[PDB]
Amino acid sequence: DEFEMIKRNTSEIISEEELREVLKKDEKSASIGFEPSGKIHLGHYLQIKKMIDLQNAGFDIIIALADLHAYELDEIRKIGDYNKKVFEAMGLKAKYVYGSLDKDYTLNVYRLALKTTLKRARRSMELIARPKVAEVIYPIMQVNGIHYKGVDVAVGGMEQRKIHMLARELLPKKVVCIHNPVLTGLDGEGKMSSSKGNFIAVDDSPEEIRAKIKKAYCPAGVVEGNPIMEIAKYFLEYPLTIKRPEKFGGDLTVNSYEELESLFKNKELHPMDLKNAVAEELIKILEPIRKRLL
Amino acid sequence: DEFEMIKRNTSEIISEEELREVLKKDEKSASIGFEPSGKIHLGHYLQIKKMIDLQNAGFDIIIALADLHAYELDEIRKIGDYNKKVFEAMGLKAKYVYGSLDKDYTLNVYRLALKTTLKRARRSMELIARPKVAEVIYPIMQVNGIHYKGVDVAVGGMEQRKIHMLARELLPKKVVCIHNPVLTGLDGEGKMSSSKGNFIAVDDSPEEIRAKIKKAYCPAGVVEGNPIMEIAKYFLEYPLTIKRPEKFGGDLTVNSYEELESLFKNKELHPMDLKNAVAEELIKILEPIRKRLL
Repeated sequence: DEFEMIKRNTSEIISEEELREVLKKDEKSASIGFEPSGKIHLGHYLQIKKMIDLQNAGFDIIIALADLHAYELDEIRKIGDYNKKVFEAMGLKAKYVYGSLDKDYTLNVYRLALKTTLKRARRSMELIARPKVAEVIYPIMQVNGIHYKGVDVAVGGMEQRKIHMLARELLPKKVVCIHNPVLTGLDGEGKMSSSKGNFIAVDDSPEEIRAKIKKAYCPAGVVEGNPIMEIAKYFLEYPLTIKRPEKFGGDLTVNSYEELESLFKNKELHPMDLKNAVAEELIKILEPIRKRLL
Repeated sequence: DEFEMIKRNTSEIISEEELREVLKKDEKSASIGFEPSGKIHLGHYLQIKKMIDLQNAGFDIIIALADLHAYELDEIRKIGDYNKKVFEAMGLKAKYVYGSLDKDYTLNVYRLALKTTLKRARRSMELIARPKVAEVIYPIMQVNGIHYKGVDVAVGGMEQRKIHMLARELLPKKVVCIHNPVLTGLDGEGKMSSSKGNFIAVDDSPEEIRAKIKKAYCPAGVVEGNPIMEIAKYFLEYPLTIKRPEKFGGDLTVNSYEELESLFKNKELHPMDLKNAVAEELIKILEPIRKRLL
């Protein structure tokens, strides 16, 4: 089912019913924005896979390259083109836009500012709510950068939701907003970030994938905040066979993450064995993508 | 003396001391911004006269035509060039600049906004300081639109004083600010306004100038908020001969406005005589300008 395919593994969909109605149009666009990253990791990949879900539903995909660090990009500029290679290599075909800031720019920005109120604008800020005028204007500038220029759907992590909630109030365009979960990093602290070695870059070698996974936070029986279980949920295909030592009961067949979840919850699956599986499966899954470097 | 000629009839000079230093420079420029106006009246003329004072001291004069009603392209630009002909007719030859909206534009505002704070921004507002986000951003946008791009001196009315003092806090280069008084309108309420019949337009006919001055607010003995006294101060030459019937004391010669101020304040000069002198002198003064109509 196309709707269910889009919903699978999302945190929320503003206007579910709205999304359905969007699906009926022949021509339909989705955007997502990524701040360019020196490394593309599983966090990025989780999103692209969602864009790919939409692509498969006949969405025209738009990827906005987000430099709002305009406060150099002769340097940022093809970290962008590189990311582009990676998204192409993950099998995503889309049209690219970047920060550019044409003449009509300040006009609509101010028009949005006419509508938002200081109380409203403050609600919209991240948690260093506490003030410079830049901090109050910024979110309206972010709302403007949303590629709503004819898109029916906008996608992003749950961390963007405050802004997304604003954009829905402010835009002449009612846009469906789609949130992906955020991956926990390997060390079990915050979100997967290309810092703390808690990331898996989609281009890591087998040796490295194994190494990083071996060190990762994975408490036995525990599923919340378990990054190895997250990787299992978001990336792997089922049924899945887990190879194991005889002292731990030999090969184990899971037909779904739900079946796997209970098996770990009851400590029928040890972390050592779960990590070993996720490593090998992940390797197989990134390997075709990694191979798109001649 | 160059400094004293500049100071004459100004309400204030930020850094009288700083202005002295500027006068010593070999090359110096000065700007003013005007909202394009259908009618050019004595309020405009008072400023233009002050720019001419600066021009005579070896300043290059720059006039910015200020369209910040961008929230049309066509209507605004030509009302401007008609104004331009009027300033030329007043004997001002200057360099003109118009509202644009650059690539660098929003970048420059935001740097300003970074530095400005909510409380400060509020202080700078008209007193519907009391709120949409546009209200808070507006001041920074005005600041940016002070063409300070390389001027030593900026000029404007006292109504602009809140923003000019903010601009002094915020701009990278300290610009000297010079403020001209606000002319009271003919009916004696607010500033001279091209409406309510309380203006004298630079191209008004003798009969019209006479009519408007005849009905103008001028209580005997009273100097504050007396628009007729103001016109006498800012526009007339002394010694000034006031024509009168012999029955009303005959012709009268006043050597300075101060002498004239005391004459009126002690009711030794009648309003009806004062209006007639201001009207008749004003006509002689404006006639050459009026006639520069192609």
